[PDB]
Amino acid sequence: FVIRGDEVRQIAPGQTGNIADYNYKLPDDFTGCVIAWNSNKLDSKVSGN
Amino acid sequence: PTYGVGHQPYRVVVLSFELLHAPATVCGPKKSTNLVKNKCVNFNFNGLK
Amino acid sequence: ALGKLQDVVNHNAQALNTLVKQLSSKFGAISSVLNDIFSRLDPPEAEVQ
Amino acid sequence: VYAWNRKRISNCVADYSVLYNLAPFFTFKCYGVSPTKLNDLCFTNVYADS
Repeated sequence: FVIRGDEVRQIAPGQTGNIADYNYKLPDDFTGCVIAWNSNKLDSKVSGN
Repeated sequence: PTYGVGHQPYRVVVLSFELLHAPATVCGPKKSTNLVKNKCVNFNFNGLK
Repeated sequence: ALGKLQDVVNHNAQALNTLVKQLSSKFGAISSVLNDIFSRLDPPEAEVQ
Repeated sequence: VYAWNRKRISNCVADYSVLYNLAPFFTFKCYGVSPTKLNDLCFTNVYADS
């Protein structure tokens, strides 16, 4: 998925947030890895994406 | 403003509390329920469960 | 005269009183109350406490 | 920082969820309490040092 730059802390187990609660929730016993990278070059437009 | 991160000004606010050892005056948005007598209930009094 | 029997009663009562008293020990945790630990910390560190 | 401002917070109901759920703050780091449990607890001796 694509989120904001500041919202990367909410992609974690046990977090309360807006994308955490209403978009993507992780379990408390979650195992795995979260990968985040900037996509300004591809997922942005001058007129607004 | 021309300096890189690590030298830019940061605003820091430190919130200091005490835990449950006095009557409390600052509380969360949780709504108060009615009180029931002589029955087994799981209660929350000012953060004490 | 009857010190031996009273002594046995005293040891049993004293052992129970000590066992009850031991619940008031933090044991190197932030609090001696379990409910406070749940009400205050995230499960990764609350599990440790 | 040498003359840091201390404000007492008392006799109010505090919604920390609007502080936590808003995204502009880079560091929100708590030591003696969980960040997500602040809405479920009652406090006194609350001070903001700015």
